[PDB]
Amino acid sequence: MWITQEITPYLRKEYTIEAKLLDVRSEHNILEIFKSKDFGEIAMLNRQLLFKNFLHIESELLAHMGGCTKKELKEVLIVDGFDLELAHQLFKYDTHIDFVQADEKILDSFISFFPHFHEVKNNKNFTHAKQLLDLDIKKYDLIFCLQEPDIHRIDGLKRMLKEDGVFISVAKHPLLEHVSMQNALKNMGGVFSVAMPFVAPLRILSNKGYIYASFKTHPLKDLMTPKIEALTSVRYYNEDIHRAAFALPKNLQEVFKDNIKS
Amino acid sequence: MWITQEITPYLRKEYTIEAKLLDVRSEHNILEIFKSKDFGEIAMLNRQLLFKNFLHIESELLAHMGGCTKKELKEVLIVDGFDLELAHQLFKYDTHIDFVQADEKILDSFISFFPHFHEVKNNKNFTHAKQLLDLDIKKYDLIFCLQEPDIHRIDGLKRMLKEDGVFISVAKHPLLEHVSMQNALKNMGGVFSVAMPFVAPLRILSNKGYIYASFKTHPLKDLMTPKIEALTSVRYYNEDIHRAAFALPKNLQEVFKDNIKS
Amino acid sequence: MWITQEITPYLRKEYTIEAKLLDVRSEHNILEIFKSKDFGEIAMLNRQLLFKNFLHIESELLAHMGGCTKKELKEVLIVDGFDLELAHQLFKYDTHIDFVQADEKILDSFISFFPHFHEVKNNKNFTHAKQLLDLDIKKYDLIFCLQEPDIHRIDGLKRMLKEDGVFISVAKHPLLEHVSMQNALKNMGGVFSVAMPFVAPLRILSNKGYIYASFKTHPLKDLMTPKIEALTSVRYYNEDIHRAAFALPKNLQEVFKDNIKS
Amino acid sequence: MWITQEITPYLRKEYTIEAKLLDVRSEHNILEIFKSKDFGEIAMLNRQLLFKNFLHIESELLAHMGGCTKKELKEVLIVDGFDLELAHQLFKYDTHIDFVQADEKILDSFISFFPHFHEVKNNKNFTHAKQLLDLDIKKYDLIFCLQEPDIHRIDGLKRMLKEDGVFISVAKHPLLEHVSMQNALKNMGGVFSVAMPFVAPLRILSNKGYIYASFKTHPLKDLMTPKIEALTSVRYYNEDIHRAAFALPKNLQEVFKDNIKS
Repeated sequence: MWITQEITPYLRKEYTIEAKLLDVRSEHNILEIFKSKDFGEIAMLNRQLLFKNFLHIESELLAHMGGCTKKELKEVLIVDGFDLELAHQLFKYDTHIDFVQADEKILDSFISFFPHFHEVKNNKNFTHAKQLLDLDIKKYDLIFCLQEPDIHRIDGLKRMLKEDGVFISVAKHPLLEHVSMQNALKNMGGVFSVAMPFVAPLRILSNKGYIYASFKTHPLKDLMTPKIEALTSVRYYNEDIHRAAFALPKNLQEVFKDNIKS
Repeated sequence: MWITQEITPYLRKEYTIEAKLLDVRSEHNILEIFKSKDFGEIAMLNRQLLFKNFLHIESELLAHMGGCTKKELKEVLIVDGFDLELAHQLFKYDTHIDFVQADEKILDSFISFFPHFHEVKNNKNFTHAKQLLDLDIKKYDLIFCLQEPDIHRIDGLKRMLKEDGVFISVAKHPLLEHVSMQNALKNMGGVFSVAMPFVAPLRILSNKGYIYASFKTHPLKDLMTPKIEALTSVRYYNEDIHRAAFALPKNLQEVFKDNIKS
Repeated sequence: MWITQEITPYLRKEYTIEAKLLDVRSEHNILEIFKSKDFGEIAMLNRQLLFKNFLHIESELLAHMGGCTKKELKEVLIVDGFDLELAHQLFKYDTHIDFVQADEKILDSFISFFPHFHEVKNNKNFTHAKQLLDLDIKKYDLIFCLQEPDIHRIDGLKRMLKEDGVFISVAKHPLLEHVSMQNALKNMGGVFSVAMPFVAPLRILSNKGYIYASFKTHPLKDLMTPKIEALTSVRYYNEDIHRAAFALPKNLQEVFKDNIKS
Repeated sequence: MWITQEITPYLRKEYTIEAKLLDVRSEHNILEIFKSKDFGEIAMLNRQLLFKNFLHIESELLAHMGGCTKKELKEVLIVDGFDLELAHQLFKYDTHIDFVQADEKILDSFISFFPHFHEVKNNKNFTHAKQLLDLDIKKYDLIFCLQEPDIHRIDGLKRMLKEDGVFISVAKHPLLEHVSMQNALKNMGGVFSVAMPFVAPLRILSNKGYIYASFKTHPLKDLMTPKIEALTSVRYYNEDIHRAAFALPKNLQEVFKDNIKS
């Protein structure tokens, strides 16, 4: 048996799977978990794949890129996603996390997919809310957007940010789809003094990119090695990966030159 | 119309193709070239894909990682492959290049696929040999193996090296095939004082890895930035990409610790 | 390389092809010819396949099912199709043929696909017209509809029919899609006293069916063996295939019972 | 989710599947059962597909072509297969059935797939043997080979036949694999006075053919319509389907002329 994902209008991927473990459709989302001989378990969340085998990669990368570049981490915000592993890694810091996901049904259906599901859901500092209006208002130190946000989502989130604030969001892969990344950066630049694209080194499995945005916090210059070396039980993240994540070939640097708010 | 690419026994890539441009076949190799509306022409060599519009990435990376890490390039050896674009990039240096490939028929089949085909083959300093035995006896400043060599091939090429020479070869990607990479490193660690794995940053479309091995030349410590900046016409290679290529996830740095040599 | 056709929302077919020989899109149709090791050449005409290898099967079947059941064959009409092979088989009778196809571009693009292209286009009795209004008006002895016609197309064609008239049209396969065939028959029954479904015995390659409609001509009882045995250069059609074409399993006979105007 | 079926080295069928229901495996066979939203459950036995909702077609056809062409059914032999639905249909007659299949594990694996599983296995007159040698010595009125037998297997079963017995076996479809069918006929023509090929009408989803061979019983001339009409609970088999199964295209009647025996 096999399943397929379109990573491009001219490129698909075929995955051999040994079984279908779960299926839960919602009035807004559809999730399906498959058993994989390669990735252990593959979760298909609305035309996007998640490999149980490599949940530590993106979770460790985003969480610690934020954590190790911020002097103070007390309030975090995570919108537009179901990734509780990000949360598990962020808790390796002394911080509070506000998770906003309206789709409980889908979210709870990850009960076995995410290794640290319970450890995250039962954290005293972890508060899960259906929507934004369900949270005490305040300004955060780090905001995460799990789906490429638009100009509005960007603005709405930028005001909920502290002067010191940092915003890490998702976009397409800078090489495969430089035009998408270019647009994602332009949007980010409109309100942030620091807008820089990066990727997950060695994570050769997804057409995905990311942007590190802020008002006055540089992702390379404000990296604090001591916070890095102090982290425990990390299997992917380190300083080499962090810096390498921002490497760009010659041409691409030229292409994103003025959209890159370094 | 589509073609496929087996990155793994449980994972495939599918490229929409507009036409088949060539179908050549020898006693040892078969080569097909297709037209894609996005990746330009795609060449399928023994189920290994080559992209015309992106040939420069791997050629510049491999050639210049060598050229910018060595004082002078006088004698270079290329074996087990058909990559004329690598020699083209190497000809930026005033060096001689010995190119061994018994399959003339397939090699010349690249007359249109390689944009610098004729320029490379007409170089006074380019020697195409059917086999290593037809070559003059001598040592090389740098040797390139375009296929994963077994420990016996390594032993053989190893001795055709100058004391300060560099041996660069291909291996499997360390993310999806760490066990393979590991073995590729121990086989190198056997006769070389330096043996470090690296990948091609931003190249998400390939399940391929490489090793920089030598007797004492260091891929990072012997890096000559002046040589890197002199390369004004390259489109991919730069210092950031050079260093970034050696970055390893924390767990891979650890599993590879024993075989890696700096 | 390969191509794919959806024969069902839950069933597709994958065809290995060695090359793409032709591509001509029209302001109404799209045609693509592929070279096949199995079928010689595959023509993809707007989501439907044609196998050069087996053009004699359907052409011989429809042409002679009409021809050998009609006492007199002098005027024939063919609408909604590009199949000139039907025409080649019908000319094995002393009859005139009116081919109505507005898309000359696509039609002419079959120049090499249809074995008897020129022999049919240059027949003195073959008149090709862009539309119906481009033909002398008259009543025909046999009408062929190459695409499942609707209630209107059915009526419009039924009046252009002689008292003795016969109408052979296309529909889905009676077993795989009994609901479609059921509808096709109901429509036909509304105006014809004789409506009977049939298939191409042994032509296990398509989700296709056909209906033999008329006012007073039975496809099994009015079959004239002498006209059959008199036909020359036929490789598929004979009396066994003709009668077998109307065989229906027990259940299906019950399903189509009152829609079958035998 | 999809699975595939290789009807030809250049042709494949792809079925959308909702779930995998079983994965059994023995020393000689592997069996997987899937749930399809249309064909009910699909069983994949050594890359040969079986459809639960349509098992009756082949079982009724094979059993009753024999039963309605013989005076009395007292001893029947089934070999080289797992088709219990064939025996079920044969039990409409008061006959004994010897069923040989060394792979008990896989056979019993059909406990839910075959709707009449238990009824067939609990029949006092059904004997399941691991091999032909564990059986009592005797002659059969009818023998069924569920796999294409080579000329050696034929020779062997041939002798376990009553003088007026019938040997029915599987072969390749004569439309796509005429050469194969041809050979299957000459091998039968070798020891049998009657040898005629036939297919399963309206069964477009299978690349399978069959042969009715005997010493003198004729599949059409010895057909007993009374026996056919007595079968009021069958859903497919009837006289029209019986005769229609032997119909051959004009060119196949000719190429097969020498090996076919009536």
